[PDB]
Amino acid sequence: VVFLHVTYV
Amino acid sequence: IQRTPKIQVYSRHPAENGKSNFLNCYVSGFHPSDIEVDLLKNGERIEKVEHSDLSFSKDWSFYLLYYTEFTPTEKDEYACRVNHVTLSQPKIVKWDRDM
Amino acid sequence: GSHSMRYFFTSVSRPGRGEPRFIAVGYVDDTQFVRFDSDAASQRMEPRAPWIEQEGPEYWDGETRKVKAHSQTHRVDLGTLRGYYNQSEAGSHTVQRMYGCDVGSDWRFLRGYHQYAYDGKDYIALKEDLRSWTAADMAAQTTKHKWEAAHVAEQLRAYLEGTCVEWLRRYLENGKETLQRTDAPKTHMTHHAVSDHEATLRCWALSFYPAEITLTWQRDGEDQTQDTELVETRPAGDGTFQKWAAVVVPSGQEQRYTCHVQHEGLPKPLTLRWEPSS
Ligand code: NA
Repeated sequence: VVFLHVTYV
Repeated sequence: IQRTPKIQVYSRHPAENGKSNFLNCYVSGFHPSDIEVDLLKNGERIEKVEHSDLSFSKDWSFYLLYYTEFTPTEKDEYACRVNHVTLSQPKIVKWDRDM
Repeated sequence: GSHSMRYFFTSVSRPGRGEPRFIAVGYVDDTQFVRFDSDAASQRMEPRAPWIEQEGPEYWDGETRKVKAHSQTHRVDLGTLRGYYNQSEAGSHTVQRMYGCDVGSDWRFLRGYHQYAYDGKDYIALKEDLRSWTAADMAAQTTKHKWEAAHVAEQLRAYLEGTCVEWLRRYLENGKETLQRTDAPKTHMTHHAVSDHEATLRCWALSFYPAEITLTWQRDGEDQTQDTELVETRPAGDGTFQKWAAVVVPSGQEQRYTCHVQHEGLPKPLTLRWEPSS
């Protein structure tokens, strides 16, 4: 399963 | 910034004339991802060519596998033709069953 | 044995019209099991291995939602990075992201990783402690400070050591028939009279899985590197891999040369020699 919390650079 | 593709053209199984097989063109080590890859039969573009989903290595360079079914013969010549922004003209690598 | 789960994401901006081209691929070891392609008609995370097809609709809905959120984050990042590097809105740029976990033979957490690149260069990466960041330049330093403020590394560490590992163990169990099967290399040697007094001996390793392998030539029991050629390991296209190593030798001296093959699927290393009758 992929990660839930990717955040902007 | 811009890395030139490395190309390998080869069969999935050891080639035998008249025996069904798969022709592969493995392109790797390139950046950016936009690339034109054609499989050729006697210098003519093969229509039914499929490719893998874009992925990349540790150094961020991309790789793709282009493939199609083929039957090697004594008379036909096979090759892969690649064009990329790093290349002046399309690069053609002939298939040799010994490699 | 030792195993890994890794996801790879690539977004390429399309300045002429519309959203970036986005491609996501998931792997367990060297097996692709899921994909998302922004150019494909379904707009869903799709299965690429038979053992993942048993996952229910909640699984596919959740993976689709998350992967679409990745795509939107990369779309905004491409704009942000263009600004950080003072680049024009006319060119195409790329963002790449890879993350995943490794487990040992006991299927326990070994290491986690999360790396990001802009235009094929390191931008920011999580360090092996899973607490701190490596910023390659001043633009990435701005990102590092934002990520430190938003507890990003804590959320990643929780996923990499927990969720990532727990789902990897589930996939290894569900796909045991293939994921836990090693395919030892099928080897053979070929001989090619290359010039007048020499011949090329080529040691082939085919149909092997996982991709990791070592092919080495020896001459009279000592490592031979001179006049050798080793191709990069390549996919066969049926989920297995291939590799060959060649050496140019004086004709009549073939029996001095031996090819040695090491792979996870071989309990004892393999030795090949050219027999003069063939
Ligand atoms: Na070109």
